[PDB]
Amino acid sequence: TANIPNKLTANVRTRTGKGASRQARRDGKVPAVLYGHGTDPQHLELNARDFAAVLRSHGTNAILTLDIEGTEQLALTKALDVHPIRRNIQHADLLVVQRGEKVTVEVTVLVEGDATPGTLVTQDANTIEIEAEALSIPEQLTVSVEGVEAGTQITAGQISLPEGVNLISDPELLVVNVVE
Amino acid sequence: SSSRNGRDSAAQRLGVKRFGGQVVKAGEILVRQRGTHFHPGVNVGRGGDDTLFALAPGAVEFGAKRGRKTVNIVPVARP
Amino acid sequence: MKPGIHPDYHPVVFQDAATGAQFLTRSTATSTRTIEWPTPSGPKTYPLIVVDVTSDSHPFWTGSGQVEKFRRRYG
Amino acid sequence: MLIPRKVKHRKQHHPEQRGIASGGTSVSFGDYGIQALEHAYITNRQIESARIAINRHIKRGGKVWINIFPDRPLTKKPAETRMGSGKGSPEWWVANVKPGRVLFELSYPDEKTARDALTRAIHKLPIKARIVTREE
Amino acid sequence: AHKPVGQNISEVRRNARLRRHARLRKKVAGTAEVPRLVVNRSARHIHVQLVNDLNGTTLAAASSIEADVRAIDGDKKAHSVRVGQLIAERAKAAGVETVVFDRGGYTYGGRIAALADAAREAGLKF
Amino acid sequence: KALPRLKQRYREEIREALQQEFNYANVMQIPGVVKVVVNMGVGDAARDAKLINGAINDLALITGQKPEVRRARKSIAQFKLREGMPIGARVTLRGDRMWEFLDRLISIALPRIRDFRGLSPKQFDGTGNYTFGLNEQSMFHEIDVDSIDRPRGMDITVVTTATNDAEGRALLRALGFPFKEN
Amino acid sequence: ARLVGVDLPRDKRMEIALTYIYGIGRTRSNEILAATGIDKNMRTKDLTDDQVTVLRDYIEGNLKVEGDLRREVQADIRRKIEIGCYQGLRHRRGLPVRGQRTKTNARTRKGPKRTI
RNA sequence: GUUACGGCGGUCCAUAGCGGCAGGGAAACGCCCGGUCCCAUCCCGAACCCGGAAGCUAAGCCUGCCAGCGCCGAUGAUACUACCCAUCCGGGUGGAAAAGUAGGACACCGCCGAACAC
Repeated sequence: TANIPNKLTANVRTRTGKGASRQARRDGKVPAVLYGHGTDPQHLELNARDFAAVLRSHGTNAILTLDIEGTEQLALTKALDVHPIRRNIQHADLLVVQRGEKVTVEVTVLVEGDATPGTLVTQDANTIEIEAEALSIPEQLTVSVEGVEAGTQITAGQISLPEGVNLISDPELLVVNVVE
Repeated sequence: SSSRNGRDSAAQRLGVKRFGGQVVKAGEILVRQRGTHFHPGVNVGRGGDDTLFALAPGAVEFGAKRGRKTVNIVPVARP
Repeated sequence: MKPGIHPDYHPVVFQDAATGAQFLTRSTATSTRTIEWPTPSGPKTYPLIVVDVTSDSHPFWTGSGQVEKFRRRYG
Repeated sequence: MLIPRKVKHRKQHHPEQRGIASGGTSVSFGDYGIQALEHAYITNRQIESARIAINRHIKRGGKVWINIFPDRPLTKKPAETRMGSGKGSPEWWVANVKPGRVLFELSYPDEKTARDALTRAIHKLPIKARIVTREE
Repeated sequence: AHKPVGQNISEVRRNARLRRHARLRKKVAGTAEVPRLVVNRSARHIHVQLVNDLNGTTLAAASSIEADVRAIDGDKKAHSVRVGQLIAERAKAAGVETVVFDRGGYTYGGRIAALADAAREAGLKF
Repeated sequence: KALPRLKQRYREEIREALQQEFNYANVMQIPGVVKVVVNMGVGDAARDAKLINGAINDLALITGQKPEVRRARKSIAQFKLREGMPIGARVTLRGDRMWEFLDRLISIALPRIRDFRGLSPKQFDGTGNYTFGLNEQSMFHEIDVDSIDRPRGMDITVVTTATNDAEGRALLRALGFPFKEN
Repeated sequence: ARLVGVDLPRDKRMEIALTYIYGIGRTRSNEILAATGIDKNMRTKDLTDDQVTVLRDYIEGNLKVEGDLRREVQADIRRKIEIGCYQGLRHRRGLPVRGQRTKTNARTRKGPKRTI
């Protein structure tokens, strides 16, 4: 299973600095830095609307193709500086990738189901760090809580890993705690 | 009521008296300090109060030596 | 080790009585505190001290209810 | 009421009400949370009343976390006294709450009752606040 | 398999020797006009260098390796006096009369003291 | 020449036996007895330091060395202890005196203590270094028994080049220590 | 306490000196010294070593002494009685096992006094 | 001049360390053999020192393998910030610009000597 690397335009940044960044964010753009094994970082201006659409529709760890002045460069979303209050994306650190890279990311774990009525489920891990090729990063990693009594420490090694993915976290990592 | 505080010592005017590049005579106080936040090096000596003084003329050079911050005096070559 | 600091040593002779076992070792018991009993041993002569039980003589691990009681009691 | 077992300095300067919060800006503990939008000293009484309001609006079921401890003293001079004659003795214990800081967290099944409980808590609180989610 | 647990006495000796070498070298340092006569002493041999620690360079070296001193029918102290004589005359050739003796973190005695006394006799000043 | 009995026995047969039981790639990995230490910790000397001299005399007459009087590192309110006071007489033993004392100990003193049901082989620090203890001093023939007014035990440790309890136990039993089978 | 054949158990006659051992009284001393060829009217200062050796080996071959006997006693008590026999219950509670007035005078077991 | 090398030093003294797992003993460094001699242990020839050359690279030391732990670590962004604009927005300008993070970075340099070469 693969993921269609979402398309985006990426104008390069002419003036770099906090003034230029703020003017861009007022213009609706997003400052980003594309780096990786490219080893010659590019400073870019994405569009906030479509970038946020990509992120909220394909999670954070999303592959994406960047029309960088005609060239279509493949990249990953490595990190995001989002404001706490506004919750607007302030900056995007993007990772150059290619076919068969086996990148490492921090994917969204998602609990689902419902246990016995006489218990409660507490998520200790928002996410799980994994190794996988950069065209099959899951949007989510699901886990089930149907028919699990109290005292069932669901850890990270007990997860249903897809094909190709490889845990880099430890199996001791507690993910969900089922309690009274 | 009343406060049991209110005391303070006299300010000792510690610090660095001759910074980097400052040309100094011998015996010039470079660093007033209590311990050895600044250590002595080339043509610099340490007094009883851990004060650093030039042992020779030159321009003060702040350097490092095995993690310690040092104060050195580099000679000023006459023309 | 120093000359005077330390006590006096000399090769003396450990004699077992149970076995006649015969060792030679230097000990603080010497011309100061030996049993006043010399004998020749080897190319020299040493004083003795005697022992009741030794590694060779001693019964330790180098060299060494109750239905049965009530059945030898009541046949 | 929360309170520390000890403090190295009982009489402290007022915490600086400036800057957006750099830590605790997110959930990290539960599903729904209270985020602050103003600067304020949040006290023991406020924290306990809001916790209680949650625990009464919804009962056995779900969990609550309090991501702030009021370990910052605030002194009070006696009343009917002149200025001076020393700094007052500690009266209040607060937590300096910058905007963005998540204060309360919970995990409960129904978003409706959870959000309503958090609303009760916010009304106990002295600041404008906000519901936030672990998801985004 | 095997796995020794404590650091050997060789490691202890090396690290301690280096410690006390650096200890005395806090005070001792060599110059082109007063070089540091630094000693190294094994159980088999002895070695000396004349160092100008300003540039970290050696001016003249001597040792109990070379045949002219290894051929002596005597003790390590005899080898040491010969090494002191050699480094003295080599230093004189290099234009040195006065040095400062770095005993390399060793105890000043026996072989090292004999070497030093021999160089003192041969002309070096310390 | 005139080597100690235990030492000539060691480097004649025990080294080879240890090699066989543990095939060592290098001869210098063979276990060997580094030293033995006799501590005579007498905490009852704090209230009166007149017992330390008897401890000294005893250890001297046993081993053959003036002991080192170990001054306290720390003051302890419960043990009635200040710093610097004489609590303990230590003797380190290396070389010929060590081998002689071990032979004396093994062949004389251990069978001379009352109800000697052996020494525990579990009493290893984890690095092939043994340590046991005694409750008195009359087990050593070197002392005149009439002159024993106060019992004074000790802690004897035998530290070796062994890297584990197994090799240490092999070495000690080969030397002839009484290790009961448990 | 230190020696079975204490080379000087105490300077006095042998019949009474051998009783300074946890498994020897007057009659065992007498029968020992009769089985041997040792006078009983002789002090321990006048001993020899061979005398001590024959005594030691006789004793170790025939009868029991301090450590082994004391262990036999304590093991008899604990094991052969049990946790919860009668004599064991009364050993446990520190009271006279063989049938005695506990009402007034069982002090040898009960201790000096605990008057309330 | 070359070394799986011995010393003496240096570095914004960690890109250098720790821990690996596989190796080396030419001279040397070393353990190592003994205490007769200088010397020595608040006891100990363990150490210090001295005299030695039986065997061993087992260890130290040294060489190669490394992102396992630690260390270094940009960029860009953010925070903070001097000046300025602005009638509360601590809003914004142009300058400076972190920490943390992430991408990525795993010893080097010099002098002498030794064996060999020559």
